[PDB]
Amino acid sequence: VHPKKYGQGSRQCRVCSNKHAIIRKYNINICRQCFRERADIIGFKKYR
Amino acid sequence: IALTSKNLRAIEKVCSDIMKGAKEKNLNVSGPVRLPVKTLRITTRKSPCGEGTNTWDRFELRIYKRLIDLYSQCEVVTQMTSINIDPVVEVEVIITDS
Amino acid sequence: RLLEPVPFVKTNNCIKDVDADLFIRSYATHLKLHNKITYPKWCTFVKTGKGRKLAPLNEDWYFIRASSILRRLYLHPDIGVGFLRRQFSSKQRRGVAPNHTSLASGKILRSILQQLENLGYVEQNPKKKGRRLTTKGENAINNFARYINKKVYN
Amino acid sequence: KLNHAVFIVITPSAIAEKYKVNLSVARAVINHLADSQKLYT
Amino acid sequence: PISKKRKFINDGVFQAELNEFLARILAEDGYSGVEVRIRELTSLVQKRFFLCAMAQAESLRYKLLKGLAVRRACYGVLRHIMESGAKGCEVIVSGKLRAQRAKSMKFRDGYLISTGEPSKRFVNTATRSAQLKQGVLGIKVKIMLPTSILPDNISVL
Amino acid sequence: YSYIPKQNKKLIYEYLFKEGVIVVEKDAKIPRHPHLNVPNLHIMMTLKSLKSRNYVEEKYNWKHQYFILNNEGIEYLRE
Amino acid sequence: KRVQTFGKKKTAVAVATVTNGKGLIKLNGKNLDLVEPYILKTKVYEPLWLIGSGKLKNLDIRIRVKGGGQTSQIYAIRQAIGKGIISYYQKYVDESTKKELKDVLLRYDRSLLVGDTRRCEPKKFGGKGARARYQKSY
Amino acid sequence: RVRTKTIKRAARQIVEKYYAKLTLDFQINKKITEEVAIIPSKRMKNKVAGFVTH
RNA sequence: CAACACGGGGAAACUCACUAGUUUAAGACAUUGGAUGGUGAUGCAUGGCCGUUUUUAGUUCGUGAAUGAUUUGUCUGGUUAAUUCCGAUAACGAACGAGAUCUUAACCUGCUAAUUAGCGGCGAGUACACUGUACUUGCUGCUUCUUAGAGGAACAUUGUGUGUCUAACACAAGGAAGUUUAAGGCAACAACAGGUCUGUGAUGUCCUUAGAUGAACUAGGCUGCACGCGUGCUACACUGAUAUAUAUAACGAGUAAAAUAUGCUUGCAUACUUUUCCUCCGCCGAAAGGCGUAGGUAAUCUUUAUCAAUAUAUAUCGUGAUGGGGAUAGAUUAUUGCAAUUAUUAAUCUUGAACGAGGAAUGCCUAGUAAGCAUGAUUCAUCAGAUUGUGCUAACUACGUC
Repeated sequence: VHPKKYGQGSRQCRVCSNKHAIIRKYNINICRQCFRERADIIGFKKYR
Repeated sequence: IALTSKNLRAIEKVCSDIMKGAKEKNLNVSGPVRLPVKTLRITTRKSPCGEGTNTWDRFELRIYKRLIDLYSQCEVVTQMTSINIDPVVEVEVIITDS
Repeated sequence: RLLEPVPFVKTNNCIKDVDADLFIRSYATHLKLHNKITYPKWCTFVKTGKGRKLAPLNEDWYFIRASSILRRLYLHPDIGVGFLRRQFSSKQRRGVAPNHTSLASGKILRSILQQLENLGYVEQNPKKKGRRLTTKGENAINNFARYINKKVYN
Repeated sequence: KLNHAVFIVITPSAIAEKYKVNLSVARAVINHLADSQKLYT
Repeated sequence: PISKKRKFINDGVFQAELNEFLARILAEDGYSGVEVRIRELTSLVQKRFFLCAMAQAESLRYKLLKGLAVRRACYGVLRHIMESGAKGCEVIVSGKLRAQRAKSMKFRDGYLISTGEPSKRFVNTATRSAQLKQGVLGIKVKIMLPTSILPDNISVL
Repeated sequence: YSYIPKQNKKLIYEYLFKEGVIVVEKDAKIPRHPHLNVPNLHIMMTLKSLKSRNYVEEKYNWKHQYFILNNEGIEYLRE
Repeated sequence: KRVQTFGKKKTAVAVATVTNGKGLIKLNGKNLDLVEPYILKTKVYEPLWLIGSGKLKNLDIRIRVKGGGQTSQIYAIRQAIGKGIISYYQKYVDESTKKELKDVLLRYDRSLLVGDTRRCEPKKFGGKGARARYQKSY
Repeated sequence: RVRTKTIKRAARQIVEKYYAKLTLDFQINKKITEEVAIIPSKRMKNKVAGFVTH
């Protein structure tokens, strides 16, 4: 091994480990495809 | 005493409870101060593969903060707080008064 | 254009009664006449901000800018250098790409700020942020305001 | 075209037409007469 | 410590993670309360941090796994939901359905409501994937129950 | 240079018996766990073997691996 | 003593403080003279003509402005002055004189008596505007 | 504009049992309709009051 | 079309699946058999989700009635966004959808409240002016404005026409508002062999599974370039460029590496302390940028009674590819990172292409919109010409028709 501490390989979706479409806003760290399943149980609701 | 919640009804229920609670020991209160609402807004694309018309929907987690404060000794307010609690709301006690 | 009749009463003693440009130029000219202010040397060569690229093309511009800063000081009490950089901001043409905001050069601002302070017109306190006005400078600004106010009036 | 040289109703364009000169040269003539945009009335 | 905005999301994420953990366990009932059989489960979560639709749907997916006929199973489950006091219900079974060529079949009864926020308020919902012998069925259960009543009621005495 | 770590396996077995459960997540690169400073990979391989032999039950939710030691597993493990 | 009103076009809000006085008009820390654009200078001079000097001459006006750009702010100021003038004559002077004054103001325009009804429509995905959309293609 | 079947049906029930409480005025009818029928929305109540007044 | 700034997919490495190769065990069970994994194959095996069908009024049931598929109900007619209502009628009565509901924005309660908002009350100064005004430090009953709760307000209200003079429509007045007030959200029936197994320990079957299509590591590649078509940006000047001045905004968003001290042989080990996301402020720097520090879990500090740019005001050009334009290139010092060398990004000076308002074609738009002008957020170690929000500057033209 030889580690990389920054950029794409430093992070993932916490739920699915995929590296794509990740919401890091408010430090959620979930990809939106996973997040839209759970956003209600997380406590969000859409209105607009 | 600061009250933070994501649920309107629960925070309002706590408001009525604290108003009664204050009058039980006949305390001198400043009226409940509702602090500016923070909304945790996520504007989210619909489709897991990004299909069709682009199509975004806007999700909101809206948290309510309120503060009600009291000029009273430290023991009285903490004991009042412990009788007044319910699980859902987040309570912070900042009173050093006498 | 220069003066119009109006029915309402005015304060008649402050920059809040004055044509900003006329005031700025007059005080700059007065300051240069007095010779308290200096350009100096290197500041003849410099550029005023990358949003411009150029420079004011007037040779008395530093005194004008100093005077303009002093007016901002009268408006806004405890402001500092980053506030000044932001104050004098404009748009910058990014070549083929669209505009984004660009600061005025910070050394000329810093130099003016220091120079006014050395000449006693402003005072940095331990309290709050930056430099506020000294009373002597304020009274002079008021006197110049009074001169202009009389000059237009009669 | 040929409307530009140094030597020989108030409004600069008319002056520039009349003597066949630039608007800078017209403005200079206005300034000599007097002895953005401006008010000529 | 961290912001309220950070705090509330972290609480929500944890709530989802525990709920999904519970969903892997689930059989007897939907829930049995937080603790600040069950003893071992409590021990696992304490280590880690240091009627309603879903029960009916889960019952149905177990019956599909047991190899009972889909139509008979769905009819029974639907009937139980209505009998037990649902004001309406819709159960959809999607997928292979004893063939290579997939299809879906809807089984609704009662006043099942889809329109507006009253639908969201009074319709309780559950989704289940059944992996079976030939591939996969998706069950989607919707149960409509009061908690007061629909706004379409005129309410004249 | 270094080989298979039996002493670490012995330590892991003791920890497993004492608790009767382990929650520790999937990833093998990390070696830090609140009760353990030995690599996750070593424990994970042993847990896989124990599960296969039916001395452990898995429950699994997105990298959370919820391992419980079985009564037959407790008796066998104890020494 | 004191009477209070406000004016509200788009974001902008101009609150008017009308006290017993002598004919002074301010905008925050600044005299009314410092509006600057000639057109918008007239827009706030307009109510001054409608009430004349001698009805202005026993009141001072101070106005407090937040939000919007200049054209919106000046219309908010103008509305605040209109309502302000009326409120002083309703609280201190006379209802009949206030009605007479309001008639004059109404004859000039509605906009210094009743605020704007126009407010922004949100952007929606698929175009730069509220309604305007990105180009279709074949 | 118009008025839907729910509004008309509610209005038809009214008068039939309640004409002796009804009046010409809309604001009083709004009060009467609120008093008599436990309508869940203001909009709905106003429409029923309006049509009952009509 | 509804593929084509679309795959939230703004690729230096990491990324990556590709190309050149270098490695590795991370082979459960009794090194041999054996299994276990796969951003491999299969969306015409499938689940889920999303798109279309389609932003429009359509769908269905109970019983009755009409060799049968089938039909009535669900309609001559009036009316409506409306299987909306009236009305009519082998049907009568329903249920779903729509409407109602829900989120904003719009206006009003000498009602509800005052903190981390204001106002006054009142001390202290510096200026100005008189039978008060302006400005800062110091202390401290009101709630109109700041915030955020509850509650009101349109029902076609009144009037006049039109309309079976029924459901209803039209105009004017009143009114903060008169189309369901304007904008959203939610989105049936029944489909499509639309897209997605490269989002998922959702997943069948198939390939492969240790000179591995796994994991991991080093380069190169994704931006290549005789060339063709989409979507966007910037221009073609004088109602403009250039330089000063005056004004100002809403939505926001913000907390395990490194450094230093000690012991040892520039290196290592141990100890110990900050930075970490936002940076006011103060020094130094043309500039980028640097250094020193302070407040920030946030109505408090960055910073928002002011954080933008077009506006607007005075000056300089003066119609000439012109000082328009900024393509293209050279020389710098910075910045992020191990790595910038396919100009990463940044500024400084110079360099000064096409383009003289766009042919055939064709897009979007009706009121705070359209257009122009900005800017926050998203990705982000490193980066907006993208997307998604938000504001300011505030148009034209019917106001309808098939």
